[PDB]
Amino acid sequence: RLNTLAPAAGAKTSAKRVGRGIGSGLGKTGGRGHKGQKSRSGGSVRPGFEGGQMPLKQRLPKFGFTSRKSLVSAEVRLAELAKVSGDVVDLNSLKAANIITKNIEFVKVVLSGEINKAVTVKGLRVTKGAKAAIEAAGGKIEE
Amino acid sequence: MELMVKGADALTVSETTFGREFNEALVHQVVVAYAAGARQGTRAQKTRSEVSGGGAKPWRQKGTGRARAGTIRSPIWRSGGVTFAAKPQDHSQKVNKKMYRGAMKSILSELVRQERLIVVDNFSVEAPKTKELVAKLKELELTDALIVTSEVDENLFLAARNLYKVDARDVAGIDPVSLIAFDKVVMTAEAVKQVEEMLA
Amino acid sequence: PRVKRGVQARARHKKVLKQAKGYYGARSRVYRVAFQAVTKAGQYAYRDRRAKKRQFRQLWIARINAASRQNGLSYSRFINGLKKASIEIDRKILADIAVFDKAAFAVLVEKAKAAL
Amino acid sequence: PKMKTNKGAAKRFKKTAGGIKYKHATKRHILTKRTTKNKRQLRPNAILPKCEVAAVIRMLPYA
RNA sequence: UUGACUGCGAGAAUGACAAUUCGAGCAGGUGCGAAAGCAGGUCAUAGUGAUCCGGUGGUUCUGAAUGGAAGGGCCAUCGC
RNA sequence: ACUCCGAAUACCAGUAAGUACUAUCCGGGAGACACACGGCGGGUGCUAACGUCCGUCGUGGAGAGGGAAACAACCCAGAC
RNA sequence: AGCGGCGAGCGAAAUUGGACUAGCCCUUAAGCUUUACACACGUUAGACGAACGGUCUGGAAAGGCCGACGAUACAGGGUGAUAGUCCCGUAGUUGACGAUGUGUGUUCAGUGAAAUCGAGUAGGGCGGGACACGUGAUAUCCUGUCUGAAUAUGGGGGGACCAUCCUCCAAGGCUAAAUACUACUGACUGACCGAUAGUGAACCAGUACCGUGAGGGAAAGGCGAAAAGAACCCCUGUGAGGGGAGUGAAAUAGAACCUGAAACCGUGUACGUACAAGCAGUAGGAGCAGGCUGUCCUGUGACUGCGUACCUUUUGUAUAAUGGGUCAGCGACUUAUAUUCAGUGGCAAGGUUAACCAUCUAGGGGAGCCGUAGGGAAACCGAGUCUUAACUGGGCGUU
Repeated sequence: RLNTLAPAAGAKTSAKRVGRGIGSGLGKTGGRGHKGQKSRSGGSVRPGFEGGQMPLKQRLPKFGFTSRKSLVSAEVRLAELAKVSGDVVDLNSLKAANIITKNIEFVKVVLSGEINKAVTVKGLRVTKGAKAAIEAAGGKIEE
Repeated sequence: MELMVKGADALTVSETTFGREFNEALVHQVVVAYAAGARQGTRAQKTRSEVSGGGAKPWRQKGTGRARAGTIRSPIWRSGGVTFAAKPQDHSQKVNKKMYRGAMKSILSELVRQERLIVVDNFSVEAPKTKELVAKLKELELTDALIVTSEVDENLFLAARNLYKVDARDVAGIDPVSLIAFDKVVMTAEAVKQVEEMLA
Repeated sequence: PRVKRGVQARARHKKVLKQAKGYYGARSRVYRVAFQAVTKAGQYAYRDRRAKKRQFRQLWIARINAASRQNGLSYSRFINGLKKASIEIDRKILADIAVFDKAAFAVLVEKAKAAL
Repeated sequence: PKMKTNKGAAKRFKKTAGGIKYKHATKRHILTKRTTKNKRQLRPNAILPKCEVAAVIRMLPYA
């Protein structure tokens, strides 16, 4: 049977080998064309370079800032609250479920999917729609 | 499913483990990974930089009538570098845990259908003697066989060393290639049940 | 793994060299010249397989014209005659007849004349 | 190595569901002479045209 | 007299792109007219300069223990 | 670089038949951005140049075959 | 996140998963080093070490055929071809007088050590430097220069700065493990090379050789199983070289030595060729010569048609543009990591683990990453959101 195994059709594909004659269709220039910077070894052009016209990444203005809170904040889907083990949905229980990473400080629960258990959400913010769904499944939203 | 144990009654087994369809693309991938896993990847060639010498420009850029050279260790030159000299590689492939188990199940299923999986009630060798094991094998009418027990006795390990195409493996130590490689797979019924839990 | 090219490299060179048997000088001995030679021989052979069909037909037409004019009709008039007589014998056959059976050619010419 | 982000591109081009969002040019100085219409219509952020995207994506490998 | 309005804008023109152009109508507040109306500069088409950095005013969005503040942002605007 | 006039064409749009895998959109990969001659409309030049610069169509480029003695770019014609 | 002619680029931490873990003293410690005394404990020459005959082919048997036999030993090597059983080994079992190393105690003599809890110190000004951080609003650290406290009622830090609060106690020390590396020694391994490769170097190689010197830096492996390396004879200069003879399975294996390609050079034979103009062929084609037996095969090719190499580079090359004397050998899209797209497979609203652990391609390991919601500069809101006083609206999203 070690002589009988074979990959799926489509699974394996021979790599492109430039510069092995005319028949291959990749002879001579190896699909680089004729002359110029781009045909040269190490001749790539930096993405965003536009021939020396003021690039798009400089003719357009910078805008905005990053809040620090954004970096320690995490939205939680209502469907994910399933994964929590126990009734109390808090930052520690979310972290234990790996729903939020351990550096998360602030959580908003959002109406995505459905809650099928009664959970008490303490400490976290909830959307009106999620609150409704929690309360509809016999949950509470503690403060 | 039901497996016909010898020296006992038929053993009920999971149809997921022993009745799975044979996914050849899955088995082929895992088998290939395994073989890549075995590679050592210990080689190297020298590049122009790593070959001895080659600092000085062989002769002046213009005037000599010769083709321009910069180093006697150009890859063009005899005794020169390899343009793309190898260095030691890791040919290991990730296999997903489910993909490994899936392959393993596919293989065991195919063994069953091909009547290569031979379930025995027990398989023990009394002394650490090759000669005894050869006899036992002859009772089972198999010369080339992997012998999977729940735990490998010293005696059976020792009795199998000098035998070619006879390996004694614990359920832990069974591999995708070995199940394929040996002509028959002689499992003790305990080991069957252990393999079942191992593979889901 | 390292691959040495020798054995296969020679086989290619030998194939070409064997095709260049009979050429003058380098063209049968030296791979660089032989290769060029065997390529141009293939090019000529392609061009000539076409042009063979032209050369042979010119020859036939020349022979048919000879024979027709010995029988008192131009090639141009003879072909028209035959066309009008609904005789669909090819130039290759006509020219064969003009050489090997002069009498039959004359018959065909007489038939051709009648049609004109 | 890990691809590095072009921080110039990052500070000017933000990925949304609706595509790469950007601030219009020409709203920094020399505004008196400009029309309130023109200034007003430049104030909303825009989505990059298709031709501008491929590059930006190569400059924002993780965005 | 201050419509050389503020927020917007169906829908188009025109550009590789950046950008450039026209625009009914809606909201708010306004001027002229008895009124229908007209008015978002000028008969129209030139009168111009990206980004960065920085300045001034506003906002009070952010802002690293907390409360402030600095510094960022956003809006208006200035400096080729 | 005048217009009391004013075509053919071309273009835009609609309607309709027949023929055609066409048009469009979103992705992966390019290459190219030295063009040449010929016809036609022109600028430039001397209505010189195998000149030069545009428009448009053809061929060459990347196209063999037949013709034009020989002749990329003309005439005929597209080589499984 | 930040830094950055905010360009090119540079690039953290908080926090979290692991490996390893250990603290101990200036009223004098832990550790370290020495010293001996013990004891353990290992190393250092090694020893024994299973089991095959017959027959066939052959120069030779390890091969074939037939039938045996060992295996805790079928690692590996050698032997006239390819050996579990011929040999050396291997598995396993044993061996150290003495000498070493190690770890424990038990001692010694030191060291730690700066003594005594930290003032020219902290902080400051000026100039620099280091911190991801380019002086920026720039905290912190180091300090060349000039200064200069407080001293637990005190002082340091918490990214300008201030208050509050929290946290720590600088200006004295020592400290294993987890970490880095291997010129050297041993064993073992290889989808590493196999003599233009692999080391520069398989060979008397850092040699020859080159250079005043620093320094540079080669080429060069293979008779045979065994030298059995050719007694003797003959030609020749008591040569070189050869022919016999002999050796050998083989001597076009004879030391200029396995195989023995090509370029290149010869001898012989067939055919052509001394009135004929050029990319040397091609399509056709007589004659001649060999076979086989003339609508065959082979070789040659009078004569006719057609026909200006190749590569490169170009609008365009027979070009009198480039490159190539020829042959053989070698010589150019790789590898690692990350991003993205596609195919394929697994699993599927989930998918997947990383280091590490591990009886080690298993299994553990959930840190993390991607998906599952978007809008907004942002707070924040959220199937919506942003804009605006508010949209009849409009942007993006929803499905």
